Amino acid sequence: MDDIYKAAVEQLTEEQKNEFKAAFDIFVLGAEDGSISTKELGKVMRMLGQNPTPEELQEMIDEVDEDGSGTVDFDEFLVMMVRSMGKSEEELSDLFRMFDKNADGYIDLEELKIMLQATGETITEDDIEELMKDGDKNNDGRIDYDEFLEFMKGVE
Amino acid sequence: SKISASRKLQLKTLLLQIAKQELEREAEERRGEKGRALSTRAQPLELGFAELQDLARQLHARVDKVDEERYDIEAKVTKNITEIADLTQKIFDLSADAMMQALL
Amino acid sequence: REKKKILAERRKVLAIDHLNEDQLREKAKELWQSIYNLEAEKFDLQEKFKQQKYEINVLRNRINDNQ
Ligand SMILES: [Ca+2]
Ligand SMILES: [Ca+2]
Ligand SMILES: [Ca+2]
Repeated sequence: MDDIYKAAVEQLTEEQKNEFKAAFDIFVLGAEDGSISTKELGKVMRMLGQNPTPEELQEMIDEVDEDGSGTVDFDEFLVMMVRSMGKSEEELSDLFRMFDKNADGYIDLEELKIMLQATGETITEDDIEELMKDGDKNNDGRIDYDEFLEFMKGVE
Repeated sequence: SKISASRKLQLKTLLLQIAKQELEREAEERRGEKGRALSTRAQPLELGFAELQDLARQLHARVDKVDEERYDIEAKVTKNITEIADLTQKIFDLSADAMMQALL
Repeated sequence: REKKKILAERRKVLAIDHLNEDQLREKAKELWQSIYNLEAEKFDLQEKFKQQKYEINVLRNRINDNQ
C-alpha cells in the first residue's frame, strides 16, 4: 500500500508541488529543525477543528516518517498529502483465479509473465523481476492468495 | 528499486483490466455452453390425442426426475458452502484539503 | 406391489388423464418449460460446484501455508 502513494507523489504536477511547498514552508515556521514535529502538526489540527492527543499525533507522523526522526519533512509531507486524496476482496478472489491458469492455488512466475504479455505493453526483465519481487514476500517462487490480496491493495 | 513505483502501478492496473476481461469472456463462454446444454437436455417440443397424453405423462414423470437430480447437486453445493465457511474461519484464526485552505 | 410406488404413479394419471385435446397440448407446454427451467437451474448448480472445488482447494493451501 506504500508504493501506491509514492506513485501518486511521482505524478504530482509541478503546480501541486509548488503549492504544497508553500503550505509546507508555512507549516514549519517556528520549528527549529525546519520540519513538522507534533507541536506544529497539533497546532494545525487544533486550528482545523480537531483535538489530538500528543501520541495520537505521533502516530500520524510515524505513518509517513521514513527517517525515524519523529518529524515530517517535505518529501514525507507529499506522501502525507496524497495519502489524504481499492478493490473488494471478493472481486480480487475471482481475478486471482484468472492468473492461476493451472488451478494449483498459486501464481508462479510463468503465469505472471503470461498475464503481463497479455497486457499489450512492452515488458522487460526488470518489470517482471520487480513485480514478482513485490508479490512474493517469502521468496518461495509463488504468490499465494493472501500475497495476491496485499499485492493488489489499492490497485484501481 | 529497479523500476519506478508509477510503472509497477501501471502494470498492476493493466493486469487487472485483462483479468477482468478474461472473467467476462469466461462468463460469455458459460452462457453459450448453457444454451447448448439446454438444447440437448431440453429439446423444444414438436407436436394424436392418445399420443399427446402419452407425451404429457412422460413429461410429467420427467419433471420429477430432473427435480430430484437438481436437488442432489444442490445438496453437494450446500455442504460446500458450509465447508468453505469452516475453512474460512480456520484461516482467520491463523485530511488534507481543509489544510491547504486554512494554510493558504 | 409397493404402496409408495403405486401412489407415485397415480400422480400423473390424476394430473393428465382427464384433460381434452387442447388442455393437453397446453399442459404439455408448461411441463416442458418446467423441465427446461429445472435443467437451467441444474446446469448453474453444476458450474457453481466446480468453482467451489477450486475455492476449497485454495483455502486448503492457505491453511497449510499459514500454520
Ligand atoms: Ca522524517
Ligand atoms: Ca498456478
Ligand atoms: Ca509466496
